[PDB]
Amino acid sequence: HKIHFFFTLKPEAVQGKYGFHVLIPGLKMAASTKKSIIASLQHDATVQKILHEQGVANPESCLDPHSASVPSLLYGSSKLNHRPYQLKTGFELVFDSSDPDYIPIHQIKNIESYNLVSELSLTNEQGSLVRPVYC
Amino acid sequence: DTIQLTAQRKYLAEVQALETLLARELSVFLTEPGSKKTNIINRITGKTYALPSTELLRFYEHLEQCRKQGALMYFLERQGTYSGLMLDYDLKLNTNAPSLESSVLSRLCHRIFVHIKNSSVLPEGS
Repeated sequence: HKIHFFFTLKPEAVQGKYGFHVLIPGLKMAASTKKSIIASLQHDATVQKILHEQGVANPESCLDPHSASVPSLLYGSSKLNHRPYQLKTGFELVFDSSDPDYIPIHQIKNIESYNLVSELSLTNEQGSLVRPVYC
Repeated sequence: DTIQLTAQRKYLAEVQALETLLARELSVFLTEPGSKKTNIINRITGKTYALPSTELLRFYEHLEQCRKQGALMYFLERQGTYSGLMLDYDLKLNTNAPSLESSVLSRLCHRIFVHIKNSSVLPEGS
């Protein structure tokens, strides 16, 4: 199967408060499964120590648990007097459950020539690049 | 074959520079056959040399200059106990006609690294 990752980044940190988003439209799982995933990531020491040198005061409390429930804003949209997040880059991963030997993490080429709103939609199923991986 | 050697030798400036360097500067580094100082083998002239690094760089630069024009050469090298790793795979095609896709090469490269890890001791670190 093919699993795509996208990294949308805030245009600028305001009052020393930065944020970035990870969009995985390919995966399709229940709400409780997403809650389980995000609960397991909350106490992950790897990401936290990665962010320790990133000027992150509390890397532990950075992941909002409500992400699996609160409705998400479409790409390009934003909040009142807020600037939309900008897609810094998009990664693509190939996973073979038959025999995992190494995940080939590479970068998606020509991401700009694509209907980014259509591709990055969580409920979309007709994405030219994003494909439905039914879990 | 010697007519080809004459053609490239006389009718290509890069090969002229290469042979002039070999004959004039690098001859003082010649080695008698079987000597452990031998690092380069010229399978045409049958001569072995002992070049230090400082002229090794210029030799490699000249050799690459010849290669960029497609110049014909058979310059070999003698590898000792401690050197890089080399692999040869003389495949036997059942048919007279392979693709060798890049992803396939990635798979084989990863498998090679796995075998290296299992069958050797690698330095610690990044």
